[PDB]
Amino acid sequence: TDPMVTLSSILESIINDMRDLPNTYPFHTPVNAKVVKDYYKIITRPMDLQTLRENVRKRLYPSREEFREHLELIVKNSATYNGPKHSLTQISQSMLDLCDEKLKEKEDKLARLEKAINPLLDDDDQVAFSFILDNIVTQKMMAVPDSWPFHHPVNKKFVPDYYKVIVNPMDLETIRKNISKHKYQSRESFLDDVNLILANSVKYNGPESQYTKTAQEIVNVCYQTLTEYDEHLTQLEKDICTAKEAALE
Ligand SMILES: [C]SC1=NC(N2[C][C]O[C][C]2[C])=[C]C(C2([S+](=[N])(=[N])=O)[C][C]2)=N1
Repeated sequence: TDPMVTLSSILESIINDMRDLPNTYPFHTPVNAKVVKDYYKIITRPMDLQTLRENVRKRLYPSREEFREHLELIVKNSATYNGPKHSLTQISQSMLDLCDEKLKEKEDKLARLEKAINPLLDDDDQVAFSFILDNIVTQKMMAVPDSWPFHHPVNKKFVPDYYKVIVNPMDLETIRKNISKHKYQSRESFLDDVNLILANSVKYNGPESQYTKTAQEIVNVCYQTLTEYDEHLTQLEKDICTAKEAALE
């Protein structure tokens, strides 16, 4: 029994339940951008239930977190385009609320499937490594003064030309989401994403901008803290690499 198949059946059943909620039809299929002519000038990451379902069938979601992140895009896009209190946004929120109810009902079964799909989710050294990285982001990097421009993805509605300049965006919330998915097995991949924040600031704001000085401070405190914990992090990375190669069945 392939655990990815079992997981995908669970996620598909949640989509069926969400589709059945009242007034949800505007979210069943992609927005038609030839009718909503300014949609892509406002929205960067379109999402809908049909695309979500086809992604499940493409086996793109190895865990509930990747699934839920795409589902939350439906709400975020509606809040941006239609408005935070618009009925469409309330409707989209009702779908996300139902998903969270179903995920909580099945949390123990989902945990077992997710660890069967990716054993590193159960590895104590991966969990400890990710916990340290998350604390560096929240306690050190997000605490840099005036670091707010880098905390969250840029909303195209408020910075309309941002993604015409920046094609590979990165922000601290996205890094935190990656940590919670245990995307990082060593400092190298983590530092690639951290440095993308700075590189994008140099490109969009310029090398001498106050925004870039803040991004430089964020990168520097990251290096400084990784150095302080270097002995511990090195042992974690070694033990993660051993566990990752033991997952060769
Ligand atoms: C001027 S408003 C703004 N500027 C931002 N940055 C990004 C870094 O370069 C400078 C400037 C373009 C970022 C944000 C976000 S937000 N969701 N509103 O759009 C909080 C994330 N707002």
